[PDB]
Amino acid sequence: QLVYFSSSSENTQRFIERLGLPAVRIPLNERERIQVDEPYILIVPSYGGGGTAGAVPRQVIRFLNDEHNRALLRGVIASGNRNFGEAYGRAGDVIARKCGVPWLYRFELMGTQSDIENVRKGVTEFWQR
Amino acid sequence: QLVYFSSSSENTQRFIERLGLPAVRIPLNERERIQVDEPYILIVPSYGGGGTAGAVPRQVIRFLNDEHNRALLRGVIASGNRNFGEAYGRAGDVIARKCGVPWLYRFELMGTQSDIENVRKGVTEFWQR
Amino acid sequence: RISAINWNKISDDKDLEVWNRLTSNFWLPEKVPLSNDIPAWQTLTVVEQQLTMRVFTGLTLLDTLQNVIGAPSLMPDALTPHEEAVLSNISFMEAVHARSYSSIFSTLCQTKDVDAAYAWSEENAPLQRKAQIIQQHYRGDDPLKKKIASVFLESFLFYSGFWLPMYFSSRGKLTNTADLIRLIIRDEAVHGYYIGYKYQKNMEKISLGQREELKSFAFDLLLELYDNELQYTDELYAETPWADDVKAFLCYNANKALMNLGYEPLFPAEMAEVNPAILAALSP
Amino acid sequence: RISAINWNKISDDKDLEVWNRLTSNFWLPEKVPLSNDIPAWQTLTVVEQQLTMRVFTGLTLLDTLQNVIGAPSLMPDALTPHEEAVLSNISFMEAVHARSYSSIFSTLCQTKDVDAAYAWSEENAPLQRKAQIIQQHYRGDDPLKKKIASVFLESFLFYSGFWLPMYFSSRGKLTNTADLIRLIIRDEAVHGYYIGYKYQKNMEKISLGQREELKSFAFDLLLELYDNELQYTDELYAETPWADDVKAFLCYNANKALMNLGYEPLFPAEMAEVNPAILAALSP
Ligand SMILES: Cc1cc2nc3c(=O)[nH]c(=O)nc-3n(C[C@H](O)[C@H](O)[C@H](O)COP(=O)(O)O)c2cc1C
Ligand SMILES: Cc1cc2nc3c(=O)[nH]c(=O)nc-3n(C[C@H](O)[C@H](O)[C@H](O)COP(=O)(O)O)c2cc1C
Ligand SMILES: [Mn+2]
Ligand SMILES: [Mn+2]
Ligand SMILES: [Mn+2]
Ligand SMILES: [Mn+2]
Repeated sequence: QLVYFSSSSENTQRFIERLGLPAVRIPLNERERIQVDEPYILIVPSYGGGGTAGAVPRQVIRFLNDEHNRALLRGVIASGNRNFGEAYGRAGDVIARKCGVPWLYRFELMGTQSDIENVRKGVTEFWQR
Repeated sequence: QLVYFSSSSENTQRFIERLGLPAVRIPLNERERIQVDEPYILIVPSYGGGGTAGAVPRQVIRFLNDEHNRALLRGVIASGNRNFGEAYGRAGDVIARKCGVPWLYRFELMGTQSDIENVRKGVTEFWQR
Repeated sequence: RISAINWNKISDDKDLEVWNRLTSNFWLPEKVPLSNDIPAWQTLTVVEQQLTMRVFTGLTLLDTLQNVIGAPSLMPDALTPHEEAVLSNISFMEAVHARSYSSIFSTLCQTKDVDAAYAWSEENAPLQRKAQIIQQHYRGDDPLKKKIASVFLESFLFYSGFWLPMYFSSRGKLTNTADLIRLIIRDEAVHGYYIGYKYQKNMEKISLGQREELKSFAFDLLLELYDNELQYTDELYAETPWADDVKAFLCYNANKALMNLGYEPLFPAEMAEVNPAILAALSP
Repeated sequence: RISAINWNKISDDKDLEVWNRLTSNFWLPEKVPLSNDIPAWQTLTVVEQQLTMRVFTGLTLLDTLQNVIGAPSLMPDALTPHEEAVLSNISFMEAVHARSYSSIFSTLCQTKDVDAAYAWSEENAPLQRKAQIIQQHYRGDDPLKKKIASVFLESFLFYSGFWLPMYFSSRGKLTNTADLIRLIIRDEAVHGYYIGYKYQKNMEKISLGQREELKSFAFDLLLELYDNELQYTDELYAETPWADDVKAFLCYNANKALMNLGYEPLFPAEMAEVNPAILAALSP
């Protein structure tokens, strides 16, 4: 299955809506409960500030701090913008190196139809192996 | 005798006019060069940061670079603003350090009536040495 | 009338988020070692040099427009007092962008050729029409149309010019100029996001039928500006074989400008297939 | 309508001088370690803490006024395209000044005490009267009067508030906050210089009759704001024995504000004799 986070701008939210696949959202509210029972691929936007870059949002950190949630993580897809250079999809590889999961795909904003097509085909082939 | 520089804002110019003492101005035009014959006190505004990163205006540097003018320098008075902290009147102690002359006075903008009276008394007493 | 701003009483968290991102990303063209590009500027052909100057004189005009009229016209329509402060940063940084183009000319180019490029930009029909269309929406009575025009200009239209330093970067030429342009691009990525976000927030307090009218207007304005930018690309890149590659880069950025406003991409993959070297220049 | 800005074709050298000075002096409240003032803050009396918060809530209102209305109202009256770009920096930096006061509040103060100080500022007659007079001339149709009001506010009036951080600095208290205030003061010295210089350049194009009319207005406005500021000082510094030194510091800065506009100092030595420890805190 899929787990994702989206800010009030809702770029990742609109990506999931146009994707069609069943997915659960990490709550926008800071102090809300979030647990998953089935293994998942995570979709995260990037929010790197300046120096000490906090590219991974607080809600995603609070979600991954749970040992039950972290154990069911199998892959990560990164959302963002190419215009940020080497920081494009920075949240992806940060979680990928910390949790020891592969970084699968990178897309921009709410994702084009090409991004939706590549995820559908990429996800289904990933679970079968 | 007094030698002074003043920018297009003419704060130092207005100070000299209110001072009432005969003075020759270092040309605002960078292409123009001038020579003095009598011993003099130099009155300079500070322009550290923005201009040439240095406190001394470029026209004053060209004036002092002439070995004729430098040898007749007897004292220096710095103009500026106290709001610039440690850099207040820094053009004064730069010329004082480089040329080996005493730094006589510091004042702000076009000078107060106290500044005028102190410079009047200061210069008249100075030339008995 | 006027109330004291309180940054500990934030209404919309995005205001503070974008304030911090933009202000901490502060830069000046003097911080970039542009002098290291002089040996590379020599190796370029007369055509490439002429194209470079015409690109940046065009971008200077539009960034000046964003500074003087662009950003300030959005200020009366701000939802929060914190949005007003963020727009003050945006306006100032537009002047930094326009200033940085003069830094490129001063370091690398000759005054005679630069003045000719300025004159070429003033007489150029597509550039002037683009300026007029965008400026007319800024002086209009519709707050939302101003936001559409601003997003379309710097998340889409600018990239006809941005293509060139990105292409040179892939050929290992003018690397420092490309670094300076990437700093502008980094600013405009946040600008388009924020203005686009505020567009969607203002779309929440209008009727369902009025949202459909504005969606239709956006795609109408995009295609009007698109047709004009195709002509601008043809006239700029006339003496080069790069015209088609720039137009694909335009369609790619046009989709991104639509996504900033919360709309579906208009251009299909076959129209938006950018040369992989250009994309690698954006994201190393 | 819009022309492409050229920083290599400068009309007035001061535009580039001030642009370089203001931009190279860029700073943020985050760059100052304000949290290190916590120990010094907790040694202050309730009187001193209350006074500090009331001072900064007053300055927040006035700096917000400078950002929203102040600097933007000077833009239509600019002589050069480069002056417009510099005013964009000034406007943004006014938003930085206002933001820095909240940074002080968030770091050192309690939320209910800050809110109480904001309420005190709203109900303070001299502070609101000062705010109304300054905004009155900003929304007027005399461009030269806008420059007069702008210089009087931040080269003169602000210093009734600026006195306190300089006093604490002289006694070795709240040194980091004092460092932050000195960065604001460093900006405002250039702001007043530049706006005052442009005022004098604009007066060269008008008749002698109107110059004398504006001179008489300037001195009459100065005395009006001064008399009101004495009342503001009395009410602000009521629980302390510092009022007389604050007023002397106000007269000292009033003479500097006049000089920025090209006028002779009005306040005599005996009225403007500031305690040397305050002057040493300003220029170490
Ligand atoms: C403050 C800020 C910082 C950002 N940093 C990055 C970044 O470092 N890398 C990147 O690829 N995108 C970055 N972005 C772009 C977002 O990741 C992008 O807009 C994303 O689609 C937002 O998704 P969401 O609306 O679901 O939260 C940043 C955006 C903001 C506002
Ligand atoms: C760009 C710039 C930099 C300045 N730097 C300093 C400085 O470092 N120290 C100082 O005391 N005053 C400084 N000042 C203030 C001037 O020295 C002051 O206004 C002086 O009166 C100008 O004299 P003038 O108008 O005759 O040129 C600076 C002013 C400007 C515009
Ligand atoms: Mn720009
Ligand atoms: Mn922009
Ligand atoms: Mn200010
Ligand atoms: Mn100011």
